[PDB]
Amino acid sequence: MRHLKSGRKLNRHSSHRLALYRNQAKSLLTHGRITTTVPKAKELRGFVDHLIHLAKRGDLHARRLVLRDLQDVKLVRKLFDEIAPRYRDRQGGYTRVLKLAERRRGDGAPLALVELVE
Amino acid sequence: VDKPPYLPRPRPP
Amino acid sequence: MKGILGVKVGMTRIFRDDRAVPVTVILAGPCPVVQRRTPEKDGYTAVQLGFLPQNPKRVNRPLKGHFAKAGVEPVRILREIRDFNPEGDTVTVEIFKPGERVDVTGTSKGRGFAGVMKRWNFAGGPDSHGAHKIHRHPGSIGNRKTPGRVYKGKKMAGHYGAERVTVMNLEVVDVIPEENLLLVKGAVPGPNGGLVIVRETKKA
Amino acid sequence: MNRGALIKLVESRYVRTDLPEFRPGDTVRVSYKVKEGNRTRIQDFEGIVIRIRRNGFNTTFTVRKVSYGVGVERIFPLHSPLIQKIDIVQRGRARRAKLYFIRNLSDREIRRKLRADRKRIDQDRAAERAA
Amino acid sequence: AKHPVPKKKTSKARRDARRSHHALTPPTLVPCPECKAMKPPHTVCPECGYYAGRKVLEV
Amino acid sequence: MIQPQTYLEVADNTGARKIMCIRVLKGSNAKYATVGDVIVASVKEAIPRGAVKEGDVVKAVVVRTKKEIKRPDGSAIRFDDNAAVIINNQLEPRGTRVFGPVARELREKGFMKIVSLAPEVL
RNA sequence: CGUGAGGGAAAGGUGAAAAGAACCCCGGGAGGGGAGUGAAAUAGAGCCUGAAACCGUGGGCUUACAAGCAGUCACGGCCCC
RNA sequence: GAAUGCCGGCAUGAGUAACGAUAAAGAGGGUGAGAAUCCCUCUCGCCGUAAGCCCAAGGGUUCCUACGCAAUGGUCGUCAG
RNA sequence: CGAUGUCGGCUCGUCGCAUCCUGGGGCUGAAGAAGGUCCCAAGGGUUGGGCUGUUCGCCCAUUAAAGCGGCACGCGAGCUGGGUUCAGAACGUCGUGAGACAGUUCGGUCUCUAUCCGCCACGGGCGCAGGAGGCUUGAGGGGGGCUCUUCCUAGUACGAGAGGACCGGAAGGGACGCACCUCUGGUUUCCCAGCUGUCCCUCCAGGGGCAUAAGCUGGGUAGCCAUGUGCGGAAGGGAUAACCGCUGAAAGCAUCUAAGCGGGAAGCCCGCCCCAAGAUGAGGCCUCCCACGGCAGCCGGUAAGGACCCGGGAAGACCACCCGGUGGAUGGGCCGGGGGUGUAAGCGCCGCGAGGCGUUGAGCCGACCGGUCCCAAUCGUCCGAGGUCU
Ligand SMILES: [Mg+2]
Ligand SMILES: [Mg+2]
Ligand SMILES: [Mg+2]
Ligand SMILES: [Mg+2]
Ligand SMILES: [Mg+2]
Ligand SMILES: [Mg+2]
Ligand SMILES: [Mg+2]
Ligand SMILES: [Mg+2]
Ligand SMILES: [Mg+2]
Ligand SMILES: [Mg+2]
Ligand SMILES: [Mg+2]
Ligand SMILES: [Mg+2]
Ligand SMILES: [Mg+2]
Ligand SMILES: [Mg+2]
Ligand SMILES: [Mg+2]
Ligand SMILES: [Mg+2]
Ligand SMILES: [Mg+2]
Ligand SMILES: [Mg+2]
Ligand SMILES: [Mg+2]
Ligand SMILES: [Mg+2]
Ligand SMILES: [Mg+2]
Ligand SMILES: [Mg+2]
Ligand SMILES: [Mg+2]
Ligand SMILES: [Mg+2]
Ligand SMILES: [Mg+2]
Ligand SMILES: [Mg+2]
Ligand SMILES: [Mg+2]
Ligand SMILES: [Mg+2]
Ligand SMILES: [Mg+2]
Ligand SMILES: [Mg+2]
Ligand SMILES: [Mg+2]
Ligand SMILES: [Mg+2]
Ligand SMILES: [Mg+2]
Ligand SMILES: [Mg+2]
Ligand SMILES: [Mg+2]
Ligand SMILES: [Mg+2]
Ligand SMILES: [Mg+2]
Ligand SMILES: [Mg+2]
Ligand SMILES: [Mg+2]
Ligand SMILES: [Mg+2]
Ligand SMILES: [Mg+2]
Ligand SMILES: [Mg+2]
Ligand SMILES: [Mg+2]
Ligand SMILES: [Mg+2]
Ligand SMILES: [Mg+2]
Ligand SMILES: [Mg+2]
Ligand SMILES: [Mg+2]
Ligand SMILES: [Mg+2]
Ligand SMILES: [Mg+2]
Ligand SMILES: [Mg+2]
Ligand SMILES: [Mg+2]
Ligand SMILES: [Mg+2]
Ligand SMILES: [Mg+2]
Ligand SMILES: [Mg+2]
Ligand SMILES: [Mg+2]
Ligand SMILES: [Mg+2]
Ligand SMILES: [Mg+2]
Ligand SMILES: [Mg+2]
Ligand SMILES: [Mg+2]
Ligand SMILES: [Mg+2]
Ligand SMILES: [Mg+2]
Ligand SMILES: [Mg+2]
Ligand SMILES: [Mg+2]
Ligand SMILES: [Mg+2]
Ligand SMILES: [Mg+2]
Ligand SMILES: [Mg+2]
Ligand SMILES: [Mg+2]
Ligand SMILES: [Mg+2]
Ligand SMILES: [Mg+2]
Ligand SMILES: [Mg+2]
Ligand SMILES: [Mg+2]
Ligand SMILES: [Mg+2]
Ligand SMILES: [Mg+2]
Ligand SMILES: [Mg+2]
Ligand SMILES: [Mg+2]
Ligand SMILES: [Mg+2]
Ligand SMILES: [Mg+2]
Ligand SMILES: [Mg+2]
Ligand SMILES: [Mg+2]
Ligand SMILES: [Mg+2]
Ligand SMILES: [Mg+2]
Ligand SMILES: [Mg+2]
Ligand SMILES: [Mg+2]
Ligand SMILES: [Mg+2]
Ligand SMILES: [Mg+2]
Ligand SMILES: [Mg+2]
Ligand SMILES: [Mg+2]
Ligand SMILES: [Mg+2]
Ligand SMILES: [Mg+2]
Ligand SMILES: [Mg+2]
Ligand SMILES: [Mg+2]
Ligand SMILES: [Mg+2]
Ligand SMILES: [Mg+2]
Ligand SMILES: [Mg+2]
Ligand SMILES: [Mg+2]
Ligand SMILES: [Mg+2]
Ligand SMILES: [Mg+2]
Ligand SMILES: [Mg+2]
Ligand SMILES: [Mg+2]
Ligand SMILES: [Mg+2]
Ligand SMILES: [Mg+2]
Ligand SMILES: [Mg+2]
Ligand SMILES: [Mg+2]
Ligand SMILES: [Mg+2]
Ligand SMILES: [Mg+2]
Ligand SMILES: [Mg+2]
Ligand SMILES: [Mg+2]
Ligand SMILES: [Mg+2]
Ligand SMILES: [Mg+2]
Ligand SMILES: [Mg+2]
Ligand SMILES: [Mg+2]
Ligand SMILES: [Mg+2]
Ligand SMILES: [Mg+2]
Ligand SMILES: [Mg+2]
Ligand SMILES: [Mg+2]
Ligand SMILES: [Mg+2]
Ligand SMILES: [Mg+2]
Ligand SMILES: [Mg+2]
Ligand SMILES: [Mg+2]
Ligand SMILES: [Mg+2]
Ligand SMILES: [Mg+2]
Ligand SMILES: [Mg+2]
Ligand SMILES: [Mg+2]
Ligand SMILES: [Mg+2]
Ligand SMILES: [Mg+2]
Ligand SMILES: [Mg+2]
Ligand SMILES: [Mg+2]
Ligand SMILES: [Mg+2]
Ligand SMILES: [Mg+2]
Ligand SMILES: [Mg+2]
Ligand SMILES: [Mg+2]
Ligand SMILES: [Mg+2]
Ligand SMILES: [Mg+2]
Ligand SMILES: [Mg+2]
Ligand SMILES: [Mg+2]
Ligand SMILES: [Mg+2]
Ligand SMILES: [Mg+2]
Ligand SMILES: [Mg+2]
Ligand SMILES: [Mg+2]
Ligand SMILES: [Mg+2]
Ligand SMILES: [Mg+2]
Ligand SMILES: [Mg+2]
Ligand SMILES: [Mg+2]
Ligand SMILES: [Mg+2]
Ligand SMILES: [Mg+2]
Ligand SMILES: [Mg+2]
Ligand SMILES: [Mg+2]
Ligand SMILES: [Mg+2]
Ligand SMILES: [Mg+2]
Ligand SMILES: [Mg+2]
Ligand SMILES: [Mg+2]
Ligand SMILES: [Mg+2]
Ligand SMILES: [Mg+2]
Ligand SMILES: [Mg+2]
Ligand SMILES: [Mg+2]
Ligand SMILES: [Mg+2]
Ligand SMILES: [Mg+2]
Ligand SMILES: [Mg+2]
Ligand SMILES: [Mg+2]
Ligand SMILES: [Mg+2]
Ligand SMILES: [Mg+2]
Ligand SMILES: [Mg+2]
Ligand SMILES: [Mg+2]
Ligand SMILES: [Mg+2]
Ligand SMILES: [Mg+2]
Ligand SMILES: [Mg+2]
Ligand SMILES: [Mg+2]
Ligand SMILES: [Mg+2]
Ligand SMILES: [Mg+2]
Ligand SMILES: [Mg+2]
Ligand SMILES: [Mg+2]
Ligand SMILES: [Mg+2]
Ligand SMILES: [Mg+2]
Ligand SMILES: [Mg+2]
Ligand SMILES: [Mg+2]
Ligand SMILES: [Mg+2]
Ligand SMILES: [Mg+2]
Ligand SMILES: [Mg+2]
Ligand SMILES: [Mg+2]
Ligand SMILES: [Mg+2]
Ligand SMILES: [Mg+2]
Ligand SMILES: [Mg+2]
Ligand SMILES: [Mg+2]
Ligand SMILES: [Mg+2]
Ligand SMILES: [Mg+2]
Ligand SMILES: [Mg+2]
Ligand SMILES: [Mg+2]
Ligand SMILES: [Mg+2]
Ligand SMILES: [Mg+2]
Ligand SMILES: [Mg+2]
Ligand SMILES: [Mg+2]
Ligand SMILES: [Mg+2]
Ligand SMILES: [Mg+2]
Ligand SMILES: [Mg+2]
Ligand SMILES: [Mg+2]
Ligand SMILES: [Mg+2]
Ligand SMILES: [Mg+2]
Ligand SMILES: [Mg+2]
Ligand SMILES: [Mg+2]
Ligand SMILES: [Mg+2]
Ligand SMILES: [Mg+2]
Ligand SMILES: [Mg+2]
Ligand SMILES: [Mg+2]
Ligand SMILES: [Mg+2]
Ligand SMILES: [Mg+2]
Ligand SMILES: [Mg+2]
Ligand SMILES: [Mg+2]
Ligand SMILES: [Mg+2]
Ligand SMILES: [Mg+2]
Ligand SMILES: [Mg+2]
Ligand SMILES: [Mg+2]
Ligand SMILES: [Mg+2]
Ligand SMILES: [Mg+2]
Ligand SMILES: [Mg+2]
Ligand SMILES: [Mg+2]
Ligand SMILES: [Mg+2]
Ligand SMILES: [Mg+2]
Ligand SMILES: [Mg+2]
Ligand SMILES: [Mg+2]
Ligand SMILES: [Mg+2]
Ligand SMILES: [Mg+2]
Ligand SMILES: [Mg+2]
Ligand SMILES: [Mg+2]
Ligand SMILES: [Mg+2]
Ligand SMILES: [Mg+2]
Ligand SMILES: [Mg+2]
Ligand SMILES: [Mg+2]
Ligand SMILES: [Mg+2]
Ligand SMILES: [Mg+2]
Ligand SMILES: [Mg+2]
Ligand SMILES: [Mg+2]
Ligand SMILES: [Mg+2]
Ligand SMILES: [Mg+2]
Ligand SMILES: [Mg+2]
Ligand SMILES: [Mg+2]
Ligand SMILES: [Mg+2]
Ligand SMILES: [Mg+2]
Ligand SMILES: [Mg+2]
Ligand SMILES: [Mg+2]
Ligand SMILES: [Mg+2]
Ligand SMILES: [Mg+2]
Ligand SMILES: [Mg+2]
Ligand SMILES: [Mg+2]
Ligand SMILES: [Mg+2]
Ligand SMILES: [Mg+2]
Ligand SMILES: [Mg+2]
Ligand SMILES: [Mg+2]
Ligand SMILES: [Mg+2]
Ligand SMILES: [Mg+2]
Ligand SMILES: [Mg+2]
Ligand SMILES: [Mg+2]
Ligand SMILES: [Mg+2]
Ligand SMILES: [Mg+2]
Ligand SMILES: [Mg+2]
Ligand SMILES: [Mg+2]
Ligand SMILES: [Mg+2]
Ligand SMILES: [Mg+2]
Ligand SMILES: [Mg+2]
Ligand SMILES: [Mg+2]
Ligand SMILES: [Mg+2]
Ligand SMILES: [Mg+2]
Ligand SMILES: [Mg+2]
Ligand SMILES: [Mg+2]
Ligand SMILES: [Mg+2]
Ligand SMILES: [Mg+2]
Ligand SMILES: [Mg+2]
Ligand SMILES: [Mg+2]
Ligand SMILES: [Mg+2]
Ligand SMILES: [Mg+2]
Ligand SMILES: [Mg+2]
Ligand SMILES: [Mg+2]
Ligand SMILES: [Zn+2]
Repeated sequence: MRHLKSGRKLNRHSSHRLALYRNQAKSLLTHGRITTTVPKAKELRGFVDHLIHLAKRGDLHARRLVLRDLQDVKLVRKLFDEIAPRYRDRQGGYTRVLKLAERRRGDGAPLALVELVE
Repeated sequence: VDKPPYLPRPRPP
Repeated sequence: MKGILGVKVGMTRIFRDDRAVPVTVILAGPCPVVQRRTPEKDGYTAVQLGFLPQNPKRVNRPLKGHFAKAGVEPVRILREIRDFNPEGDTVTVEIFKPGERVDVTGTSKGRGFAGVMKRWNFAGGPDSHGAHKIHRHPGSIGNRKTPGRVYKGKKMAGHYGAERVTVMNLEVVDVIPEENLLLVKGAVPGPNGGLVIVRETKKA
Repeated sequence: MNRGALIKLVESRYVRTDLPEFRPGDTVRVSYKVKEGNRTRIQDFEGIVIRIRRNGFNTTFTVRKVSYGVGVERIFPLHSPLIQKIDIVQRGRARRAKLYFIRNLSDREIRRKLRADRKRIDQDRAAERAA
Repeated sequence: AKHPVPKKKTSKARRDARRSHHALTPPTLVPCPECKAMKPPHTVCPECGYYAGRKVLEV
Repeated sequence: MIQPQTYLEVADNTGARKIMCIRVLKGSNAKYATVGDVIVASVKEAIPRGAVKEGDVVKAVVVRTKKEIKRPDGSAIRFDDNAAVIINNQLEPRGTRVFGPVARELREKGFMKIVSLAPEVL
C-alpha cells in the first residue's frame, strides 16, 4: 500500500534519487530550461523551488544550505545575484512544467520541459 | 502406515 | 428505525468519570429529506436524505429536476434510510441523545490486492528449516481426484477492503448539536473524510 | 470543512492549562488521583521524565523512578484530570529528546549524564518572585 | 514446480478470441488554435510552438 | 506478558529466586499472563533451605511485568522485570514477606494480603 | 562437428533472345508506382510450373440464456444460380 | 495416416518468459532522413593487489584511417572487435 | 509398469456421525451435588509442552472438552525431506567367496514460465425496444453460530454429616471474528541530530560523496500495523427432534393418536452482517431529453447526457471506482499551525587546548490540519434519442 505517501521513487535507490534531483537542479538553474520525462519534471519543481526560496533569504546560512545540494559556488552566486531577485515579489511557483507532444523514439517516454518562470 | 515406496525418488537424466 | 448521513472526521479520547474513552468524531447534520419512499408508490418505506452542499455548476439537469421537486438546494450525496420517516423536512444530530447505541456504516480502507496472510490471517509458511519460496503462500488448495476441483468460496488472495462494513452497537458519548457533531465510542470503518451512515442500533 | 479544527474543538473542553512546563531530563513529582477501594486518594509519583510525545491534547509523558530496588516507569496523559498537580523538583539538562538510555545506567552514571540545567533553574528562581 | 505445459494446441478461434481486446485506440487529437494543425491536448503544439496563447518553443 | 518458558523473578522469601512459567491459569488456552493472573511454574533456581526448592512445580501470581499494562484512566505502568509471588491453592502467599513494588491491579483481584505486605503499591 | 582417427550436409530451372527495365515520381535506403521490353512480367532476377499446412484482406450466411468426438437426419429463415 | 518413423515447411504456447550480475544515472551542445543508445562538455556513481599497467600462451588483421548500416550487436544505432 | 511419486510433519480445508464438549431428553441401584446408561443433536468448539522420523503411544501442565473416521491411508506442477528404494562406509549375523539380512548405524542432486477445467479478485463486450442521471426492491447466495469462572437467589431445597442445587438474575474472562490508530507498542531508505575513516569543495570555519541496495549510531511524523482499542456470537418470532402431555375412540377399561390440540433443542426457517435484477423471470421509484433532415432499415447533424485528454486520490497491478479541471483549492510551490529533532550558522565572552557559555527551544524540517491562484489541470474533440407490432 501507498496510502497518503508523498514522493516518487523513480526506480532509483535513496542516494541515486538524491543525486538525480541535485544534478537536475544544477542543469535547471544553469540553462533556465531543460527537457526531461514528465515524472522527473513534476518532481523537480518543488526541489528547486525551495532552493530559489532560500536564495531569496540571501543570508549566509541560506547560501550554505543551498550549497549542500548545488555544491557549485559560482552557480549559487548566479542563483543569489541574478536569479533570486527576479522573484522578490513572487510568492512560490518559480518553476513551470509543460508537456512536449512527441515521445522518445527508443523507449516511447513522454517528455516535458521544465523552465524558470519570468 | 509406513508402507514401502514403489517409485525410486527421481534421479536426473 | 432512524438514521443520518455523515462524514468521518477523526479520533480522540475524552475523559468521563475518570476514564479515558476513545471516540471517533462524526459530522452528521444537516440532512434534508429529498424524497420519501411510500408503500403505495414504491412498495416499501424509507427517506431519501441529501448531504453536503454542492456547486450547482456541477449538477446536471436530470439531477436538478429531482432536487427542485423537493425544493432543496443541490447536495453532493443522496442516500436512503429504511423504515425511517421523520416528521420534519430536515434530519439533524439531535435524533441521537448521549447513551443511545448506534450502528455505523462506512467504506473500509482498501488494501488492494491482498495476500492470503493479510486477508484471511493464514499462517503462511516457515521462514527457515528448508522453506522454499513459500513463506507467504497458502499451502494446499484442495484434495486429489475426489473431488478433483476447488470449492466455491475458497479463501484466496485478492482485493480486500474498500467494501461496505458496518460495526454495531456503538455508544453515543456526546452530541454537539451546534456543530453538527456526533461523538461515537470506538472505531468506525474507513478513512477520515469518508462518508458514513449512522443508524439507530438493531441490538437489544 | 476543517476536520482538524473540529477535533481541537471537541478536545478543547478537556484541555488543561495549569501545569508547569517540563522537559526530558527534569525531575518531577506527579500527584495523581488514585482509587483504592472504596475511597480515592492522592499518591505521589516522583522521577525523571524520559519521554514527552506530543500530539496536542493527546500529548503524554513518561516518568521513571526506582522503587524499592526495582525500576518503575509510568505513563501519564498531560491533560489527565486525575493529575492534581505537578511539582518541578529539579531541572536536568538533556542533549536528546528521549532518554531511554538511562535504563542501562547506574545511578552514578545517570548523575554524570544529566547535569542540573542551571540556566532553567535560575529561570525558575527568576520567576518565583511575584508582586 | 513441475514445468506446466499447454495440454492442447490453441485453436485459430480461441487464439483470435484472446486478441479481441488488442485493437489500438487511435491517438486523441485536437486542433491547435493557432496553426490549426492536429496535436494531442495539453501538449505544447509541435508545429508552431504555441500553448496557452503564447509562443513557448522554437519549432 | 508472560507465557510458557518465560522466566520470573520471585518477589518473596519463599526461597525461590527464579521460576519458569509452564502454564498460564486462565481458561482453556490463554496465550499470556499479566499482573494479577495465576500461572503454574517450575522452580528453576532457589536458595538452600527454603519452603520451595529447585524442581518443584508451584503456583504464583504475577505482580510485575516488563510489558506496560494499561488502565481505564488512560495511564500505564511498566516495570524493570517480570516478577511473581508463590502461592497456595487459596491464592495466599506461601512466604511472609514480599519484595519490591506491586501492581495496584492485584487488589481488584483479591490478593489483599500481598498488596498489604508489599512496601509500595503503584 | 571432432584433440584426433573420424563424421559429414544443404544447395539445379528467367526468357526464343538480356531485349536484365533508360527516364520520371514517393523513399535515407529497401521497396514500390508509371514509362519501356517481351508472345507472356502474379516469366522481374527473393525469376518455369507454383499443390498443402500456415497468415491475411474483401464479401455472403451466421453467432452474446447456452452443454460439446462438432457430425447426421428433418424442417424453416436468409443469400446466390 | 499413424512406426516417441525420415527430410522439409509452417503453426501452438504468445505479443507471453526473457533481453545475461542492483557499479547509476542527469543535462546541455553537435552530427544526421532517423538518436535514451554515436561524438564533445559539465554534473553524478563504480573499480583502484584492479575492473589500472607490462609479459608469456592461445587467437590471427581483430590494429590505424576513409566510406558504409542489409545482416551480425539480445533494444536502438549515425556507432562497433 | 511409452511412470497413478510413495510414510510423517507443515499449510489449507471440507465432509460423515458410530458425539469428546456445549444444547434437549428418558431410565437409574437418580436425596443433593456428582456420575452411570441409552436417546435427540454435526451449530460451534475440540489447548500448550517432554520423548521418538514417527502416525500411534506414554508423560507434564491445563481444559467445557482435550472425539473417531472419510476425502488417492485429502493435500510434494503447495512446502518440507526426519522415515523409506540407488550409488560411500561400518557393526552384529549369514555366506569359502563375490556378497547378503521386515537387523542396526553415519552420509546422500525434490524440475523459474499454467493451455484447458476449477478457484480468488478485476475488467471489456452485448443485452435488459426511446435515449439518459440518480436512488432503490431483494429472488437467490455467502458470513456468523463456541464456551468458562465468580457473585446474587441461598449456605436456602435435599442430607445424619460432609457436601449443595433446579428456576431466575448480575458481573468478569479465554479463544475467534470484523473494523480501527485516540492511547499503548512497532516500523517509518533520508524527517532531525551525534560519530569514524577517507576523498573532495576552499586554507580555516562550514559542508558534499563513499563506507548497503540508509557507512554507523540515537531518535522519529503521516501511513501501514498488533502486543493496542471499539464492537460481534445474540435477543426475539416460527416450525420441529428425542421426549412429556391434553382431550379420545377402535377395544363400556386403558391408550399422546386413529379425528383434533398443547409443550419441547447450541440444531432447522426467519431475524443480524455482506454480495446480489446476466433474477435474459434482465424488477421498481424520482428526475431530464424529445416530436430532426434524406431515399421495426439506412445515412447524417443533434438533445438530455456520456467518453476522450488533463490535475489528482487512505481507489488501484493495468482496467475500474472516486474527486477536480480557471464561475477552480486537484496536485506542486508558498504561508500559518501540527509534528519530529533538541538550542543551526555566524558572532561575542571564557579557557593554552579539547571544549564550554550566551544569543536560542534555536536551526533544520516528508506525508498530518488548513490558507493562499505563485505554478500547472491551456485549448478542445468525438460519440451520443427521433422511440417495432398486437
Ligand atoms: Mg510495499
Ligand atoms: Mg498524498
Ligand atoms: Mg506518491
Ligand atoms: Mg524523497
Ligand atoms: Mg507516481
Ligand atoms: Mg529513469
Ligand atoms: Mg525496479
Ligand atoms: Mg535508474
Ligand atoms: Mg549509500
Ligand atoms: Mg544553451
Ligand atoms: Mg516542502
Ligand atoms: Mg552535493
Ligand atoms: Mg508529454
Ligand atoms: Mg503524449
Ligand atoms: Mg509520438
Ligand atoms: Mg529501441
Ligand atoms: Mg523429476
Ligand atoms: Mg413499508
Ligand atoms: Mg416494507
Ligand atoms: Mg414502519
Ligand atoms: Mg454508502
Ligand atoms: Mg506484502
Ligand atoms: Mg501484511
Ligand atoms: Mg484481516
Ligand atoms: Mg505460523
Ligand atoms: Mg510466520
Ligand atoms: Mg506454524
Ligand atoms: Mg511451524
Ligand atoms: Mg531445497
Ligand atoms: Mg533449491
Ligand atoms: Mg527463502
Ligand atoms: Mg502454497
Ligand atoms: Mg498427491
Ligand atoms: Mg468432480
Ligand atoms: Mg473496491
Ligand atoms: Mg446495513
Ligand atoms: Mg453491550
Ligand atoms: Mg457492550
Ligand atoms: Mg479541505
Ligand atoms: Mg488542527
Ligand atoms: Mg487530527
Ligand atoms: Mg495542547
Ligand atoms: Mg491544543
Ligand atoms: Mg562513583
Ligand atoms: Mg541564568
Ligand atoms: Mg525450486
Ligand atoms: Mg484444443
Ligand atoms: Mg496451446
Ligand atoms: Mg490444432
Ligand atoms: Mg488456449
Ligand atoms: Mg480467422
Ligand atoms: Mg484464449
Ligand atoms: Mg496556444
Ligand atoms: Mg526481587
Ligand atoms: Mg535439581
Ligand atoms: Mg513438586
Ligand atoms: Mg578443427
Ligand atoms: Mg528453385
Ligand atoms: Mg530459356
Ligand atoms: Mg536458359
Ligand atoms: Mg529512381
Ligand atoms: Mg531520394
Ligand atoms: Mg527523391
Ligand atoms: Mg543514412
Ligand atoms: Mg529502385
Ligand atoms: Mg518500377
Ligand atoms: Mg508491348
Ligand atoms: Mg499466342
Ligand atoms: Mg509490375
Ligand atoms: Mg500465372
Ligand atoms: Mg510464367
Ligand atoms: Mg518462390
Ligand atoms: Mg522451360
Ligand atoms: Mg512463380
Ligand atoms: Mg510464388
Ligand atoms: Mg485462409
Ligand atoms: Mg471474415
Ligand atoms: Mg434461463
Ligand atoms: Mg439467443
Ligand atoms: Mg450452444
Ligand atoms: Mg455429445
Ligand atoms: Mg443437431
Ligand atoms: Mg494404417
Ligand atoms: Mg508421419
Ligand atoms: Mg511427439
Ligand atoms: Mg513429444
Ligand atoms: Mg505425448
Ligand atoms: Mg521409427
Ligand atoms: Mg518436423
Ligand atoms: Mg509461432
Ligand atoms: Mg502484455
Ligand atoms: Mg501464459
Ligand atoms: Mg506475466
Ligand atoms: Mg535469460
Ligand atoms: Mg517482463
Ligand atoms: Mg547483458
Ligand atoms: Mg540469454
Ligand atoms: Mg540488466
Ligand atoms: Mg538495473
Ligand atoms: Mg555504492
Ligand atoms: Mg536503470
Ligand atoms: Mg544527448
Ligand atoms: Mg541533443
Ligand atoms: Mg549542418
Ligand atoms: Mg540540421
Ligand atoms: Mg542514439
Ligand atoms: Mg536512431
Ligand atoms: Mg546504459
Ligand atoms: Mg570508490
Ligand atoms: Mg590501493
Ligand atoms: Mg582490497
Ligand atoms: Mg577464434
Ligand atoms: Mg574482419
Ligand atoms: Mg546493421
Ligand atoms: Mg539497423
Ligand atoms: Mg536499418
Ligand atoms: Mg550495403
Ligand atoms: Mg539490431
Ligand atoms: Mg546477445
Ligand atoms: Mg550516415
Ligand atoms: Mg565513423
Ligand atoms: Mg578499434
Ligand atoms: Mg506402474
Ligand atoms: Mg502417457
Ligand atoms: Mg510421463
Ligand atoms: Mg505424468
Ligand atoms: Mg511436528
Ligand atoms: Mg471438521
Ligand atoms: Mg445418533
Ligand atoms: Mg453406537
Ligand atoms: Mg446436556
Ligand atoms: Mg450434551
Ligand atoms: Mg443429560
Ligand atoms: Mg441430579
Ligand atoms: Mg447415589
Ligand atoms: Mg447420592
Ligand atoms: Mg448413573
Ligand atoms: Mg445399554
Ligand atoms: Mg442422562
Ligand atoms: Mg457439531
Ligand atoms: Mg457440516
Ligand atoms: Mg467436525
Ligand atoms: Mg501441542
Ligand atoms: Mg529439550
Ligand atoms: Mg514433539
Ligand atoms: Mg509423537
Ligand atoms: Mg491406536
Ligand atoms: Mg510407538
Ligand atoms: Mg511404554
Ligand atoms: Mg464436566
Ligand atoms: Mg495432546
Ligand atoms: Mg481417545
Ligand atoms: Mg479427526
Ligand atoms: Mg479431517
Ligand atoms: Mg487406504
Ligand atoms: Mg483418511
Ligand atoms: Mg493421515
Ligand atoms: Mg498421504
Ligand atoms: Mg488423518
Ligand atoms: Mg498434488
Ligand atoms: Mg517435491
Ligand atoms: Mg510428503
Ligand atoms: Mg498433479
Ligand atoms: Mg537418521
Ligand atoms: Mg531393503
Ligand atoms: Mg561408516
Ligand atoms: Mg558361515
Ligand atoms: Mg565367516
Ligand atoms: Mg543374496
Ligand atoms: Mg537396510
Ligand atoms: Mg522396511
Ligand atoms: Mg529389506
Ligand atoms: Mg529403524
Ligand atoms: Mg540409520
Ligand atoms: Mg555432511
Ligand atoms: Mg542411512
Ligand atoms: Mg536421509
Ligand atoms: Mg520440489
Ligand atoms: Mg508467466
Ligand atoms: Mg490461462
Ligand atoms: Mg478441460
Ligand atoms: Mg477459467
Ligand atoms: Mg461487466
Ligand atoms: Mg463479467
Ligand atoms: Mg470485449
Ligand atoms: Mg418493449
Ligand atoms: Mg427509457
Ligand atoms: Mg442509472
Ligand atoms: Mg433470501
Ligand atoms: Mg443464479
Ligand atoms: Mg450457513
Ligand atoms: Mg462471553
Ligand atoms: Mg449461601
Ligand atoms: Mg456452612
Ligand atoms: Mg449447612
Ligand atoms: Mg451471607
Ligand atoms: Mg428459597
Ligand atoms: Mg435441616
Ligand atoms: Mg461446607
Ligand atoms: Mg443463570
Ligand atoms: Mg462475556
Ligand atoms: Mg470461523
Ligand atoms: Mg468486516
Ligand atoms: Mg494509523
Ligand atoms: Mg497517529
Ligand atoms: Mg502510533
Ligand atoms: Mg508510539
Ligand atoms: Mg536530507
Ligand atoms: Mg547519506
Ligand atoms: Mg570524521
Ligand atoms: Mg566526511
Ligand atoms: Mg584533486
Ligand atoms: Mg575542516
Ligand atoms: Mg546528504
Ligand atoms: Mg568519489
Ligand atoms: Mg555514504
Ligand atoms: Mg555492515
Ligand atoms: Mg536507523
Ligand atoms: Mg549520510
Ligand atoms: Mg522506536
Ligand atoms: Mg513512534
Ligand atoms: Mg509514524
Ligand atoms: Mg490483539
Ligand atoms: Mg430462540
Ligand atoms: Mg413450539
Ligand atoms: Mg399419562
Ligand atoms: Mg385422559
Ligand atoms: Mg378415556
Ligand atoms: Mg371413556
Ligand atoms: Mg393425530
Ligand atoms: Mg393413519
Ligand atoms: Mg405441537
Ligand atoms: Mg405441558
Ligand atoms: Mg448460543
Ligand atoms: Mg446493496
Ligand atoms: Mg436491470
Ligand atoms: Mg440492484
Ligand atoms: Mg422480457
Ligand atoms: Mg432460471
Ligand atoms: Mg432496471
Ligand atoms: Mg418493487
Ligand atoms: Mg428536436
Ligand atoms: Mg423522408
Ligand atoms: Mg453522429
Ligand atoms: Mg484520471
Ligand atoms: Mg488505495
Ligand atoms: Mg493512476
Ligand atoms: Mg484510462
Ligand atoms: Mg468529470
Ligand atoms: Mg475544459
Ligand atoms: Mg485564467
Ligand atoms: Mg493558468
Ligand atoms: Mg473563480
Ligand atoms: Mg490545492
Ligand atoms: Mg496547496
Ligand atoms: Mg503528485
Ligand atoms: Mg506545511
Ligand atoms: Mg514543536
Ligand atoms: Mg549553545
Ligand atoms: Mg550557535
Ligand atoms: Mg577570553
Ligand atoms: Mg585563554
Ligand atoms: Mg582566546
Ligand atoms: Mg512548520
Ligand atoms: Mg502520510
Ligand atoms: Mg505528517
Ligand atoms: Mg495542504
Ligand atoms: Mg494561476
Ligand atoms: Mg480565493
Ligand atoms: Mg426521422
Ligand atoms: Mg391493437
Ligand atoms: Zn500550432
